[PDB]
Amino acid sequence: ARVTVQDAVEKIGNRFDLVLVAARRARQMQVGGKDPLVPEENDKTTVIALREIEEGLINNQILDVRERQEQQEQEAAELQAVT
Amino acid sequence: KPLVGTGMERAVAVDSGVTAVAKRGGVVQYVDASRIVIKVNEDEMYPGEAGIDIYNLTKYTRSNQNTCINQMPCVSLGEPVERGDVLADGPSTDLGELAL
Amino acid sequence: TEFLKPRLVDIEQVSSTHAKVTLEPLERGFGHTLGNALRRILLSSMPGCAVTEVEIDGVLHEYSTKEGVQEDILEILLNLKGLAVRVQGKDEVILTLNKSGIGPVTAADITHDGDVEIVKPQHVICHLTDENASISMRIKVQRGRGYVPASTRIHSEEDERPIGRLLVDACYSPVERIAYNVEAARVEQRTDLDKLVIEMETNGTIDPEEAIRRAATILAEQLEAFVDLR
Amino acid sequence: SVTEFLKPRLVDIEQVSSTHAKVTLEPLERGFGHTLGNALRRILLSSMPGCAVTEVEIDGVLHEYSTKEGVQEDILEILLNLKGLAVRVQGKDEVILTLNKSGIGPVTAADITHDGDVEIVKPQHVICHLTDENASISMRIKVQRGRGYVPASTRIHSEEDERPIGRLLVDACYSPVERIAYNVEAARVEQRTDLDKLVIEMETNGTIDPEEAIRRAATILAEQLEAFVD
Amino acid sequence: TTIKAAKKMVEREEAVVWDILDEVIREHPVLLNRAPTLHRLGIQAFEPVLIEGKAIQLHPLVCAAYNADFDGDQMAVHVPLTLEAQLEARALMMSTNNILSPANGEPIIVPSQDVVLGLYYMTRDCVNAKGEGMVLTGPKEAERLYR
Amino acid sequence: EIKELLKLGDLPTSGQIRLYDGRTGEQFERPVTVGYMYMLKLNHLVDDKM
RNA sequence: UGGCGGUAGCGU
Ligand SMILES: [Mg+2]
Repeated sequence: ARVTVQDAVEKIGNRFDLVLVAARRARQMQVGGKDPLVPEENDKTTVIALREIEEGLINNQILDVRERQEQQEQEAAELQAVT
Repeated sequence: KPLVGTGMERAVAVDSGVTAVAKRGGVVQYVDASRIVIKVNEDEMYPGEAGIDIYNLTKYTRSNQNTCINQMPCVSLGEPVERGDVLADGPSTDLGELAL
Repeated sequence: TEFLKPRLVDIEQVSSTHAKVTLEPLERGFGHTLGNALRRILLSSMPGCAVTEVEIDGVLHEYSTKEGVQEDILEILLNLKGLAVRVQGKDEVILTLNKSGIGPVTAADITHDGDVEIVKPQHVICHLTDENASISMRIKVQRGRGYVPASTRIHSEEDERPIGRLLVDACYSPVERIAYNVEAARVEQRTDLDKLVIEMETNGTIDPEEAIRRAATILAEQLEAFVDLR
Repeated sequence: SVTEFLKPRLVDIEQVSSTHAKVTLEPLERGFGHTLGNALRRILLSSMPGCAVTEVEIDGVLHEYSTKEGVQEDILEILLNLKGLAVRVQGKDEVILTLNKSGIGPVTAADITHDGDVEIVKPQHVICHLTDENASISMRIKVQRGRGYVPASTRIHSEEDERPIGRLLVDACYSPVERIAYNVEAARVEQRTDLDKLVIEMETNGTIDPEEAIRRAATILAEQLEAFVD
Repeated sequence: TTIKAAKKMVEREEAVVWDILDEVIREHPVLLNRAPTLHRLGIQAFEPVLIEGKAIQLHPLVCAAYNADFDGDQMAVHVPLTLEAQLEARALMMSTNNILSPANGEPIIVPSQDVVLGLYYMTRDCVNAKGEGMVLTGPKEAERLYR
Repeated sequence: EIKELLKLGDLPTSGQIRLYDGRTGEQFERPVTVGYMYMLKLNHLVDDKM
């Protein structure tokens, strides 16, 4: 359900970091076991990542901010567990 | 047969060796999908000769391009023939005419 | 507006194959529509019977030649493909043909069980050039629809394939030419009613009225899904 | 399996609007989609009963190339707007309606004198605009029950109206359908991917439900083909 | 259960393998290119769809992009696997993104041959053609009258 | 000579006839050119190329 | 389930 990504590159810019962020998001869905926020109407990871880019929910900034938050919360949970 | 031709398809077929051109005129004695027997006329036997010409056709023989090379008789039993007439057409030939 | 109902008025059987049928009365719009639909259905989905598998007495493979016949086995299969046959009752028929002596071996020489009927006895099958040579063959006739290539029949490999059982492509369609020409009809005093004339050229294995009825039944069955909808 | 034929089992209906519909039907036998779509399109377009405007008389107007004071729309525009009007009639085939209005503003379909048998699908449909309060408008519209599309040039003299004063003839769009298109896509069933899938996009004038019109056309064709069933 | 069983199922050609294949190809672009790739547009990706036959069906408009006439030319097809390659296929390999030529900026896709011919026949006007002088309310009625 | 031969065969001398579409059953607006042409089969099969 | 050269031909 995606044939033109012009509205996606206009959202991200430079047409290059969009590929990297979409690849990271698709890897998060596929091997990372993440939950696709947008509805999944029988599609695989890459187009869910592209549509999430389109809707503006995910970009580079939100992605690494969420990654840092997950890292710090899991570190806190681990240190609580060992203590 | 090609509906529109230039007229030399007969010459091309005859000069090429795909066809089975009779060497001596006569009357067909035994026609078959494999062999043709020609009983030559009274003028054309050498002394002390049977006067029987045996033409052996080539059926489904491989070519240099992995294509079929088949020979099919065109004459009928009892049909008189003369020297130079076609007896069995080869590939892409119909009644002694090139048919690509 | 109380649409009138077309009826099959008369059938003109000029020859054993060529036929002309007339349908009337018909309204202005319905004529071309019915003509086109009937033409397509008759040309495509008309059932028939055809020869598929053959077995020669002493032929190992269809790329060979048999002594005494002036035609190759491939030519024999091609001639068998054009055979016209009607079964009237079962799906599988086995026919045996045995001939001896010099002469044109035709479809009339094929032994008939009586239920099976040959439409064209004049159809020549082969030619025996030598008197001592004899030809014995067994052919299989099956009822089907449309065109079935030999490769599709080969796909059934449950019983493997005995050597010498040659396979021939099946042309189950009994019709070869279909045309229609609607024209003006004189019924009552209305000048708008039209008569549809359908000219068909078949192989003689099917009746015109039966073919028309089958096509109409198929169209009605297809439109039954349209009628109900959701 | 000769009598057996494939039938669409996945009827899908999408309602883009109240009058626009898209019907997807599959699987269908090869070549059946094209003939079914053509027959349905022709029957829907040319052979559907319906009520539509036939002619209209306007006081003070004698010809198409005329003009009236107080209305910015030309007489041709008035005729086209009357053509766009859709009326549902059940009491009888031919009905005379009277529309009289004076003032400033849009004169829409809600201003027509309403009878019990007649019905207006779209009251908001604007017939014309009156730009002068002193000017008044008064038409006597004629609505008749007919079939298909009847151009005004067909009845320009065959009607034999003998030229009553102000009787302007208008085109009659009896068929409720406004636009019908049918496409055939490829569809796969098991290993066979040569099946036909029929997509029909059709719009109506709002008088009847699109699927109701499709059902009516299917019933019309089935009743036409009644004499040759079984 | 194992890779060998999957291999056997594939060589047996069941219907489940066809359904699995159909699911796989759903949005997996494949790259098509010509042997004499001269300019940048020589190779482009497409969203493939399962068809019968033994030949690759190609879009008519993009043919002028490939400079490949349907007279026996052969296309070569490659299949990306990794997610980065698939996103490259969807973002830059795509033909939809390639609309302007990189040499002069003019559009690369351009209607040609029968297409434009049809449009010509749809726009030429006669004088005494049937229906002259009629007045219609919209294109829908025009289509109704024509059909 | 071609026109005379066509006249002998009772076919139209213009060489173009009126074809009817089989897909929809309509009639083509303009006459089309039909006739018997000799066509060959090149040794460029598809099964041995894929 | 073994490919390395050479020769000729084919499509751009
Ligand atoms: Mg080329």
